Amino acid sequence: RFSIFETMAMEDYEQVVFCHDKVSGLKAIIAIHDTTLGPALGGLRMWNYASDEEALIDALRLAKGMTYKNAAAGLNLGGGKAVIIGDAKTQKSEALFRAFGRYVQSLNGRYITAEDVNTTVADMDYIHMETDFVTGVSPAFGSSGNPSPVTAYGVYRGMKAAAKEVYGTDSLGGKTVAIQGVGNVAFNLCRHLHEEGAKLIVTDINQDALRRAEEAFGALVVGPDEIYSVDADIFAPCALGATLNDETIPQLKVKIIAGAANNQLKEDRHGDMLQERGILYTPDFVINAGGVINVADELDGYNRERAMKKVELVYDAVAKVIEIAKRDHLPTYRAAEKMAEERIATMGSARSQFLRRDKNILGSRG
Ligand SMILES: [Ca+2]
Ligand SMILES: [Ca+2]
Ligand SMILES: [Ca+2]
Ligand SMILES: [Ca+2]
Repeated sequence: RFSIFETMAMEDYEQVVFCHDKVSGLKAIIAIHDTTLGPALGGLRMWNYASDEEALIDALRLAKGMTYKNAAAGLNLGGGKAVIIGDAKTQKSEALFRAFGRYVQSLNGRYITAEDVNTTVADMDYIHMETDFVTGVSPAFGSSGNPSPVTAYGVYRGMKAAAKEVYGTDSLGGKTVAIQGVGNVAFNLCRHLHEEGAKLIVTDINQDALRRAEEAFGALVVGPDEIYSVDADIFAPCALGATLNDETIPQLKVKIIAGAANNQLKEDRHGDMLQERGILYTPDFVINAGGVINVADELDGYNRERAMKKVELVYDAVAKVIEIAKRDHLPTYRAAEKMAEERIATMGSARSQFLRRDKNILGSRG
């Protein structure tokens, strides 16, 4: 059934750009959903898609995702995402990333790219050779801009906010948090949680990762399949997405979900289930926004203190989604979508009077 244009119509996508270069064998999709708030910011992601169609669907899905992520995050950015089709192991060249960066320069700052999955500051520095519409590449972001602890602080602050609602106190003192995954971002969330005096049950597909964790925080290890059934107050999915589904959600003994993974929900039903089951689902794209807020900050000359003080406010953003769920009698995830759509609409109206020059987040556009 799937028709590029019927999807763009139904979902209201602005632009989808297909890019090819001969010598680099570049096949790239830049997807731009909504730019009401400003330039579309979204990671470049490289992957071995089975078909053109697989890649388009992923590009579109992830682009609309950034529209909500960025809008809710209070950022003056739209929803975009780019995607290269190929083997990240074998097909990265200079020409690949230069050619792509040229096609990013072609859109004259409607798309701003950054590192995502299977792409690195090294790749972005090739893009940077052709365009200034790339972020996470400056000396300031290079020196003291190491992103993991900032995403983590976002998630930490958002969890605090959720706890205030259900428990009546934002203290995570003597709370048990089930933590799926102990990657960089998770490891740093564990640190804030241990320092507040919280009990940590964890899992990971990696053994060295697990032992580093139990060594440093004294966390009880548990089997990948057990983590959902475990007896804890808060579940924190920080590994993969679609971890909240038909199979896992009935197991949950927790009162809050508050993790770092993108697209925790496998389907929207799973949002409404967590609802019926009386579990407060603190939505992905609100809580883990810290990552995008960090690169967005570079656009204005990077300052980690300012980034952290802006991410500190993920608490206030979560608390607003809760308020909106109660007030509009909606499930958390649909309240977060509303909050983002309310803001887009509001600023589309509040800035609809003529100025010879409107100020946007591109300082010196290049
Ligand atoms: Ca060419
Ligand atoms: Ca070719
Ligand atoms: Ca979404
Ligand atoms: Ca992220």
